[PDB]
Amino acid sequence: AAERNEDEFYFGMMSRKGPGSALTRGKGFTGTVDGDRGNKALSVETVRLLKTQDLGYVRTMRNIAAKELKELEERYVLAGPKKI
Amino acid sequence: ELSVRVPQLPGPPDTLSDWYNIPRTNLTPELKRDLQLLRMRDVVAMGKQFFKKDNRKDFVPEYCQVGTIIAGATDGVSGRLTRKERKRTIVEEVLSSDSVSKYKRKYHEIQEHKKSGRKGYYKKLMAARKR
Amino acid sequence: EKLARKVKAARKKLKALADAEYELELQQAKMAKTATSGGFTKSGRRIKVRERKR
Amino acid sequence: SAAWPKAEDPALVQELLDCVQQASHYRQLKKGANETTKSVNRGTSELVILAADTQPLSIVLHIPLICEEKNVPYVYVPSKVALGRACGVSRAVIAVSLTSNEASDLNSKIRALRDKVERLA
Amino acid sequence: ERSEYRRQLAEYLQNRMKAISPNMTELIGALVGARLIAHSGSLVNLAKNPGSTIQILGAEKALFRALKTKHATPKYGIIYHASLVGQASGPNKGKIARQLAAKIALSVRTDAFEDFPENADDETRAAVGIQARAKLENNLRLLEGKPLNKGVALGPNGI
Amino acid sequence: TLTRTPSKKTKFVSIAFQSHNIVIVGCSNSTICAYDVRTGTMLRQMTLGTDLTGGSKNI
Amino acid sequence: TMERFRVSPCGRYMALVASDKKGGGMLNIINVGTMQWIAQARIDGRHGVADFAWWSDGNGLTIAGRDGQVTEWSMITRRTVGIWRDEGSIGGTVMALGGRNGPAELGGDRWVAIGSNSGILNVYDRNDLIEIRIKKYPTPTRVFEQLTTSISVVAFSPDGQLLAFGSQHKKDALRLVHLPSCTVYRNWPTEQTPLGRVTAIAFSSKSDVLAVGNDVGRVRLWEIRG
Amino acid sequence: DTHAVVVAPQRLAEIFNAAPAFAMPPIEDVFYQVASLFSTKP
Amino acid sequence: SSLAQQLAQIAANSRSSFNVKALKASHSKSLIWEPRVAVSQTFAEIYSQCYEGFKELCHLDSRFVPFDATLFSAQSQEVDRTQMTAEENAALDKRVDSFLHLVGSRLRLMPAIKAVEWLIRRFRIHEFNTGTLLATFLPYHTIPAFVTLLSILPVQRIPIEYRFLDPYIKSLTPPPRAAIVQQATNRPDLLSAISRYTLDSCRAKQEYPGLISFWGGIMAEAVNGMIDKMRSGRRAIQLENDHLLLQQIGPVLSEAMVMKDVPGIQIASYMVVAILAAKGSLNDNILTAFMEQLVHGWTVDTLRPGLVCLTMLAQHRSAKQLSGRVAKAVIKVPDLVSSLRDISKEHQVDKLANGLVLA
Amino acid sequence: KVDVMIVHAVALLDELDKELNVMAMRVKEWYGWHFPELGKILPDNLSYARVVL
Repeated sequence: AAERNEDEFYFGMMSRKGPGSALTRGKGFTGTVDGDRGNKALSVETVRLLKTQDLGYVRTMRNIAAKELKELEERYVLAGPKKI
Repeated sequence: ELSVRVPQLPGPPDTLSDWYNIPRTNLTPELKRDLQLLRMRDVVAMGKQFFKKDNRKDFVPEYCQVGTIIAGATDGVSGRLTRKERKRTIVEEVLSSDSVSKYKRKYHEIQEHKKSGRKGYYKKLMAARKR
Repeated sequence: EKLARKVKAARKKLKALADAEYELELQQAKMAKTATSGGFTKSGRRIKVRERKR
Repeated sequence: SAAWPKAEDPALVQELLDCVQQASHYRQLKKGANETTKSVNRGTSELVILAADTQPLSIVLHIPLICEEKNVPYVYVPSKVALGRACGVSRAVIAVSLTSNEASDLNSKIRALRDKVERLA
Repeated sequence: ERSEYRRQLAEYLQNRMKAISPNMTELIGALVGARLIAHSGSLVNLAKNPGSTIQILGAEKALFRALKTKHATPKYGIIYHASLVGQASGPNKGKIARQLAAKIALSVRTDAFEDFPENADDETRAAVGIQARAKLENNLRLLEGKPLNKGVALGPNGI
Repeated sequence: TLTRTPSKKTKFVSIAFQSHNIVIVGCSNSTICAYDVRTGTMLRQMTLGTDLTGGSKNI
Repeated sequence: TMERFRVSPCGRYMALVASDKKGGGMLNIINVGTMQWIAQARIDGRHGVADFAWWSDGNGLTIAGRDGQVTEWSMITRRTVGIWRDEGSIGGTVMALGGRNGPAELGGDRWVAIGSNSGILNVYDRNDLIEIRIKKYPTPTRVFEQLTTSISVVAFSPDGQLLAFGSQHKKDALRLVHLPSCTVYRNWPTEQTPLGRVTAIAFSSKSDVLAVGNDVGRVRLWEIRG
Repeated sequence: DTHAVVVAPQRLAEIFNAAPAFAMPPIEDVFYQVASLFSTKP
Repeated sequence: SSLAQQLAQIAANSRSSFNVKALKASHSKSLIWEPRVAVSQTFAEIYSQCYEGFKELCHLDSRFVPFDATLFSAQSQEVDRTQMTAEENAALDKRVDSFLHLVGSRLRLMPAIKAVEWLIRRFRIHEFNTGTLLATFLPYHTIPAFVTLLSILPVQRIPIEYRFLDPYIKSLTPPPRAAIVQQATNRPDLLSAISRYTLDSCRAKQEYPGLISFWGGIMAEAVNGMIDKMRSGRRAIQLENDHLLLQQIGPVLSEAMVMKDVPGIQIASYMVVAILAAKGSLNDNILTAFMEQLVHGWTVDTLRPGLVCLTMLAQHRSAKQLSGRVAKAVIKVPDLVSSLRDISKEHQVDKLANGLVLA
Repeated sequence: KVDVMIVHAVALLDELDKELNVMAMRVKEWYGWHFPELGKILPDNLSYARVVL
């Protein structure tokens, strides 16, 4: 760090963020060069596909839940101005 | 007798010709699990058996088929699994066997000896200090 | 009392999953390929477009 | 006709399709005959509307059996073009299903309108 | 004698399928509708179910596999071994399966709920399914004869 | 019962019969509903405005 | 108010709609040269008058009220000729009436234009409206699903060839219809035809000139060359 | 008086697309079906 | 790479093979069998099987005896097209095209395609007569023989008109009519070439119903699409576009309007000019000129359909009168008012009758 | 028209195809002791029963 050269050039510098300083980064700055964590902007059409799948799972769970609920409420009745 | 033919022009091999059509192994997670088990089969037989040190960096063979031990005509009284004993995956079988108690005890032991004094101990010293 | 507690938890389960079903349908609305009314924005504006899906 | 519990009263049908437009803006709504059947089999069915204008009646005469077995209100209203064009789909709809929610003014209106179908009953 | 028994048994069932549901047997196949009623339990039972569910009869193990793991959902049921889907390719096969299922729903509700004055011919009883057969055959030929995708044709210089 | 009013706020207040099977009834929500008695069906509705005599907007 | 009104083609009668909806529209016919109440027509609906127009004679006329109810009404009988339903229109907003060589007893005009608050355009032939008896449920000569929102203004050509119609919520909702083929003209207007959020459409007298006006204060003009 | 007939090219090409090039109805009856699709009669 | 593109142009222009592998490849490109046998095929047994098919075909139809003399001989064994001069090759090419027009009817059959196999594997017809062979199998666009032809054509040899199959030659699949006709719409020259082939067929009297039915569908949807764009809305533009259209369709439509020997192509010309009338807002003089050539050219088997055409023509005419010889031949029409009532049962013949009585 | 005969008949079709094929392989092994080339060349089981008849 005392023998850097300021005008290096790479290709990483075309494809990573930079550390920078507190000046532009803020409270939250060590001089780490971040990367990804793994996930990206996942574009819309695939997201719709995800949503449909999640819908299917949730509806089917509502199915099993309602069957269970009706059975349990029935059994709750069978456990426990009406007569004229 | 002679007709017009069909033209049908539209990587590594997939069924090995010189081993009677063993297909390329599909990568499914339970299969991966079984492979990990058979590599680490040493520690499974904790104490009583030892094994040939099969050591490649990878462990997945390119060609393998999950199968079934069929039958012993000369012996089926005790070399036959019971109906409850039969399992889908080898990992669930070695689960459903005994001695997983001894596994868990060894687990708590090794876990403690890697939690010897690394950070929790330093924190408690720090409490004995700051008090 | 025990069965009643079980029914209370079960009805909570039904209500939560139902609200989830509502959320998923309205999400399909918000990201649908054309315009379509429905739900709110984050500011609470209940969406309304009289335009019809042709 | 088999179309027995029939609502052809113009005041009632106009209130009904107004509520349907409310349901198509509030997305509490399943459109298409298979969707209606899905709604009632899944038991989210609060109310079921079908139009009389079906070219065969027997293609939609399967539901009111299920409505009977599942204790729900349902009603016949005149025209498929009417039912579609109020839903805002611009096609021929012969079956719409409007489901309940936890709390809504739309829910209150649905309870009112099922009270009105119960009155016709 | 067993095989001849199966043969005449199939002939019997063909007569009976023609009897039970003219739309269904004229559309999709007698043994096909036989599989459907077999899963159904009864004909009113099958006519209770919506059309996409008709499309996903039978394969329910794969269905709930996929629904439990958010996999891709399976595309059809006994409809594959039905005939009319046999002539397509891939996505074509899927689209004809869906639309075929919709008309199957309509036709089976027709056969189980349209009353007839009993001086009603089989052809006026099954004209619904014949309508479906013609319209879906034209649908098949159009979806198959989707024109392919053109391109910039090069010379020997690529020109 | 032939038919009841769709609304819960309509009172049937005056009866007459134009034909053997066509019944005309004046009714509280400013209407005169025309029914046919055979299948209890509804021929028509006639309307009456507000009383532009002031409030009480039911005729 | 004095909001809606129509003047007869013979310039004789002025009809003014009423601010009393309450179950059915009503309106007053006026002798124009004397400016006097001469008649009243009232139909039973849900929210009063949507639109209305005389026939080609100037003796009878048509009300369309909301929920799509159209009523023909002649003066010599001084009553409603009859009622029918614009097919499946859940609520109308605009109507117009034009044409020649139609039913002379219904005013000799050929075509009726119905624009509904969904945004569908129902066009019918009054010679097909006949059964003096009336089809309670007429069939569409031509139904038009080429604009999404409710149509704002529609108008007939004088000659009985062209039908201009537009909605105002969208940018430049305006298409054009040829009679009696009853289809759109698929080559006008472009996206970059500078109409505006259309509000007013007038054919010329001689049917050579189109005038349109948006909601901004900029009217523009076209030559209709045949 | 008259004008031109609008018609779906989908209708026309389907009218030819009911069958392959050979094994067709005879040319006169096909032509009749064409002209009848192209009739301006009410 | 300038000289590289120039040598590439030459390599396109190259015809006879000049290194051993290229020789083997073009030698093995065949029709009936597979290339692995085709490479170890020699002319002799090839001549045997194709001659068996050729004798079957000449037993079916008489008119194959000229190429029994000139193109299916023991000398037709040895003759290699590449070794003779351009006028010899021109005469040979004419013999080819004449046989192709001769053979175009019986296309879907095994002995005929055996003959085709001799054409390729001896005379390199797939390379030397790509256009005429391609057109003459073009009306069979859903059969695997056509698929195999598409398999073994050379791509840079396919005509500029014909370069539409390139997606299909990348992916072997029989292309459909919609594709061919869409190229006919926004590619006039395909229509030009197929028109030229089929008119040569009827001029050599070797027309056949599959051919003419294909050609009817082709012209009808083609000119339909042509007007379906050519309507622009701009005034002189639509006039000039109709001009250019007329220039394109001129020769073929006149030859088919007065093709006296072939009633089927008369009916097809009736079809194309009828759609030309009813759709396109053509001018009355051009319309009456169509009327006049149809009048000049009909027959009695074509009589009633031509009457339908005149109903169309005068019905879309704007003036009220007919020009002479039309009325002359309608006097020559045998059963006038009976046929006219039969057609007005579905066709609205009123302007035709009015122009008649005026004349 | 009733469905109980239908459900029973299709169950018959399933089990008949089952035991059909198993007796097919069974008689293939049965006569293959006297003549294996029949199972080697002709795989179609109805014709197999036909020819052993």
